[PDB]
Amino acid sequence: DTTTWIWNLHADAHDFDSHTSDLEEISRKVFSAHFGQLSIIFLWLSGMYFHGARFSNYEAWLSDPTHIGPSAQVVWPIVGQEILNGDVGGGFRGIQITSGFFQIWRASGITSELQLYCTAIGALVFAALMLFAGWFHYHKAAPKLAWFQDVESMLNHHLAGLLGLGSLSWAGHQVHVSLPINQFLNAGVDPKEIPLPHEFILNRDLLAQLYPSFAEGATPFFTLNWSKYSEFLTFRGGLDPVTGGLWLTDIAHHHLAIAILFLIAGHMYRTNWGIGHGIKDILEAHKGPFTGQGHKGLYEILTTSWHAQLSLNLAMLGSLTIIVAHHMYSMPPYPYLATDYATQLSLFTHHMWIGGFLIVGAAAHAAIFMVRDYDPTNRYNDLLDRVLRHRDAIISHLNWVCIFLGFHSFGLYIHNDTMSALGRPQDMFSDTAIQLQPVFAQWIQNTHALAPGVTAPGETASTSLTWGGGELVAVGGKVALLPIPLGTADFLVHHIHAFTIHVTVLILLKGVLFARSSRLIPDKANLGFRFPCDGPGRGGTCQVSAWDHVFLGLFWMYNAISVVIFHFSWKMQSDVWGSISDQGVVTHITGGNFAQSSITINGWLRDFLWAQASQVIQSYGSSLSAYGLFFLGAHFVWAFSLMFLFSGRGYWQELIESIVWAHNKLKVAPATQPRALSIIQGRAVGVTHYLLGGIATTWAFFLARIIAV
Amino acid sequence: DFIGSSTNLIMVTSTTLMLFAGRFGDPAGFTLADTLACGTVGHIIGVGVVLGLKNI
Amino acid sequence: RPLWFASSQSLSYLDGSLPGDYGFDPLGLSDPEGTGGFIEPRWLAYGEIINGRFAMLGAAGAIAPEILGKAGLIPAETALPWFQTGVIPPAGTYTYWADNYTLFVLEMALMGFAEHRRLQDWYNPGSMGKQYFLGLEKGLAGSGNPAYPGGPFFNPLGFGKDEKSLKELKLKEVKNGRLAMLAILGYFIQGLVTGVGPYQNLLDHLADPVNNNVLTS
Amino acid sequence: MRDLKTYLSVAPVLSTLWFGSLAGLLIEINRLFPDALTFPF
Ligand code: CLA
Ligand code: CLA
Ligand code: CLA
Ligand SMILES: CC1=C(/C=C/C(C)=C/C=C\C(C)=C\C=C\C=C(C)\C=C\C=C(C)\C=C\C2=C(C)CCCC2(C)C)C(C)(C)CCC1
Ligand code: SF4
Repeated sequence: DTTTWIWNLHADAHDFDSHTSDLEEISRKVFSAHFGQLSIIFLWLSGMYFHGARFSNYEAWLSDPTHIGPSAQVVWPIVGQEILNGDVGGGFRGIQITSGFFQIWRASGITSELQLYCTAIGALVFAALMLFAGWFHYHKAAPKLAWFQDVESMLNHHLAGLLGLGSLSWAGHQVHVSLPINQFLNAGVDPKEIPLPHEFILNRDLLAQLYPSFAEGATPFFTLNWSKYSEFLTFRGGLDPVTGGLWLTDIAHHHLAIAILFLIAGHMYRTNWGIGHGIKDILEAHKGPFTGQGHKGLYEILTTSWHAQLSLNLAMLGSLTIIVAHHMYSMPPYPYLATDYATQLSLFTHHMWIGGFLIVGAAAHAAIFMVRDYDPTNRYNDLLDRVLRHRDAIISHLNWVCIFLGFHSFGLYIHNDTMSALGRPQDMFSDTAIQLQPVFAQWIQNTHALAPGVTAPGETASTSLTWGGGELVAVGGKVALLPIPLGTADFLVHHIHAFTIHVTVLILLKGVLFARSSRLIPDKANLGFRFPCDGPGRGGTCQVSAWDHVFLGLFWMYNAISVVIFHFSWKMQSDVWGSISDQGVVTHITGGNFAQSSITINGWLRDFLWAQASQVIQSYGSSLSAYGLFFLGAHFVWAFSLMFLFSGRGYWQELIESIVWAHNKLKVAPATQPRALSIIQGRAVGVTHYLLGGIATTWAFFLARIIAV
Repeated sequence: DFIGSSTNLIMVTSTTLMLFAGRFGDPAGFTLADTLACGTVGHIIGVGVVLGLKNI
Repeated sequence: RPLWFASSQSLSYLDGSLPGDYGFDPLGLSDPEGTGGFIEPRWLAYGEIINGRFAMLGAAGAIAPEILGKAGLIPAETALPWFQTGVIPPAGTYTYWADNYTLFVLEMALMGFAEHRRLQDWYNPGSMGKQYFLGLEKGLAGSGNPAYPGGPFFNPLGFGKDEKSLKELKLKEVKNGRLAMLAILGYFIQGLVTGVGPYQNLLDHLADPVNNNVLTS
Repeated sequence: MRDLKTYLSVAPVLSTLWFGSLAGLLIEINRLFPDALTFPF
């Protein structure tokens, strides 16, 4: 009839709760969708593993990791695009990759291209298996609802079996394959002369030569004489001098300990045999001193709703991803990763964006649960009611903190800028005039530096080299890691981070709390989770729904994450990364200008944005010209997004009316009447293009800058 | 060789004492799962004691 | 009837119609609730019976060549342990009138005919005696029970004319099948651990019982 | 089946087939007559 049906078709494709009201069918559809996603992931992994076997310089890089740039993509010479095949070294031409796949393969003991082919074939087989399993479990043997609600058995298996046994199996693989092959590689042995991994298993004296403890067999494990296994199960700490990563023996010991702990932890919840706790009993019986009655009623809420569980899991996964991003740059786990700067910058930025998106999703699905599944009559919970009964106090206090933080974090920058402009450099907040030192962080750094030898007797070195007191590490003439100083410039940016995080939290929490009703629209629950407005009455009620709160919070998440990656990039380029001469003098890439230039807004515009963007804008005619082309294209998308965000719907409907008249004049009028986009759709289109343009611009800028220098 | 050392006696006593504490078809309804759990707990306790004592 | 680790839940549905039912089901796999896929009591009983029959064949077949080889009944060239008769090429091979892969194809074809006919009888009863099959369709009609087809082809000696004798023979068959499956598992584990033939393991244990045990290995 | 033909005639699949054939053709001329600015005929 009209064109809005086409748009509505793709908008509700995965909303199973709207299609049917039966929990069993929703659960079955969710199971099959998960199977399909797993199949797609396996296909992606198969492609990645295959491409590195046929179209890569993996072997040449393996013979010389420092001086050869990794590559796994090659372009066809059709329209003159073969200029993208740069000289990456090793007698190979192609596109340099920054996903850190070569380091993973080297740390796993892979030495030839025959093993990658087998891995690719196995992954393809697994993808086919997952697709068939999804089809079978939806159409032939679909489980019942009572199967999905056995959350005591799901936790036991997902802790003991999935996580407990995976770590143990990986520790076994490491001990049996990764340690000896990496020891041979680190000894200067040519890769084609290293014995195959199965020779270590079949021939035992070969393993005994490298580690004498393997001659004793498995008897010391059973006799509790565990000190004999200290040859390959160490507690050293620090980085490997040869490669620049963590010792593989430490990783093996860590995985063994983690596996044992998870296996122990997986025997907690009660099952058919009557030993262990029940989750409902733990929730009900818990009554501390201020809760009073307790958490009575959360079991039904969390077992009869999919949106609450999705929100909780999304929040936890986002926080975990951010932690993973932070913990990998400071303690590099793979060989030849710290001194390869292109990959280090790319791995930190990827997971930050992923974590931010997942957190915003958690907020959105909490709002959806509040709008749809909330039921005070049948599923009453006390704590949620008390939180809903004083929501005015929560929001008003969170509103104040944002203003205070914003003033006391941005007015300092503005004051510095004004004092610099007026020729009064002695009145700025800097290391020379007025110092705001982060004393607590420095105390933490000193404590962590001094912890080995006093509070950690078994440790031979500190966990990381960022805490001041350690020694510089150099691999192949480049700087891998060294202590990171903290000063007045690091005091302001941390409070910028805090301010942005608090504002995002304010927006999302306000949306979630006022999803059901507010003082303006008492019946907002009946209008739905996703509705544009409630008319121009009461002065105007534009964007009152929770969907619009998530739409507003996406912008602030993007604003917050962008400052983090800029801070990381400039601080690492100016204070850590660099090169070392033969006599031991470190020359950083930008020569330590972060301390003095990063205290005014002019310093970020001139010393960071203007100075570091000269690489991308001069990439025309070289193998990096694709980054120069993507730099300009992303600006177009970002500026194109503004048409949907700034304008309304009536103007475009009238324009389409005139266009339809001109079409009717020539008997080319379609039977499907054209319609302008809805109010909600126009908002969704704008933010998508906005985020795409911004992220693509930053991506091209970073990748073109860091590969060249 | 190993039989009769300190480790053997220590963990034998640990397991037996844990089983006796757990107990105090079968007259008392001691399910096989209970026996497995009590033996396991005795084993972790004994391993932790032996490893700690072996250091000093 | 005797009960072996029986439980209240398992005793609810294992009445005793199946042959050799002892009430043993700690995991409750055969519970009539939530039946689907291949987890169905009828299919589970059928699978147990078929696995038992194949195990009773294999347990004697694997150890037969080693028994006669020591007694001189067969040439030493054919007195190989069960894992050196070409089943595992790395462990050793023997040269027959044809290589292993054409033997594999011939086995697959013949047993595909047999097993597909059996499966078609399982799905719908009595339909294997209707279509003309070289005039052999008269005896392959079955008897309505998938695991006990009967008939002239499968019961030529006319055993179990009475129901009591049939039940006793079924019980004995299932007991022998369970024992044979345990024996085959022992075969696999001994072959993987010791590295010699099972009859060699028994001879070594008999020669010096105090030495050739699990403890020394 | 009839449903196979009906699903194949829907707008997205038909449009994707048409555009793929078009792109292949255009690449064919661009490969056969590369670096072309004027008609020499
Ligand atoms: C495990 C992750 C997960 C899962 C299972 C879901 C599941 C769901 N979400 Mg959801 N969400 C998530 C994460 C997740 N979300 C995150 C992280 C966010 C934060 C951004 C959101 C934000 C969100 C909102 C705001 C809404 C949902 C909604 C929904 C429901 C309907 C979704 C739908 O119809 O999509 C249909 C699928 C699409 C529309 C496809 C989107 C296409 C993207 C935007 C463009 C990508 C461009 C691409 C890069 C270029 C391709 C080019 C090519 C086309 C040529 C469904 C239950 C909706 C809901 O419940 O309403 C009642 C809803 O309004 N989600
Ligand atoms: C075959 C169908 C068809 C035809 C004959 C026309 C004809 C016309 N359009 Mg038009 N248009 C079409 C489809 C068509 N349109 C579609 C699908 C859109 C949406 C994208 C538009 C959007 C559009 C706008 C916004 C405007 C016109 C205008 C015009 C007039 C100016 C001449 C011109 O080429 O404008 C340029 C036309 C375009 C740039 C449209 C793009 C061409 C599309 C992609 C072709 C699609 C063909 C389609 C797949 C047919 C399939 C056939 C198959 C079943 C066999 C002219 C009468 C202008 C006018 O005078 O005011 C009304 C004007 O401002 N059109
Ligand atoms: C997340 C994954 C997942 C989950 C939760 C389930 C869950 C379930 N499946 Mg299932 N399945 C899966 C994946 C999964 N499946 C895949 C990938 C396949 C392959 C297509 C199947 C094929 C399958 C069949 C054919 C059947 C089920 C059935 C069932 C149900 C009964 C299972 C049971 O009682 O245990 C039974 C468990 C056993 C008998 C033990 C089997 C042990 C296996 C053989 C060992 C696996 C070895 C592994 C490959 C080793 C890896 C080594 C390494 C080199 C990779 C249960 C709801 C059954 C049902 O009735 O559905 C309702 C049924 O008949 N599933
Ligand atoms: C009087 C009487 C009697 C008695 C008996 C008994 C009392 C026995 C017992 C026994 C037992 C009851 C045992 C148990 C055990 C168990 C276990 C033992 C399990 C498990 C464990 C584990 C698995 C562990 C592991 C580990 C490792 C490996 C490493 C780390 C550490 C640990 C330790 C954790 C009889 C019957 C004769 C007769 C009648 C009368
Ligand atoms: S028509 Fe537009 S501006 Fe007016 S209330 Fe609705 S959404 Fe707001």
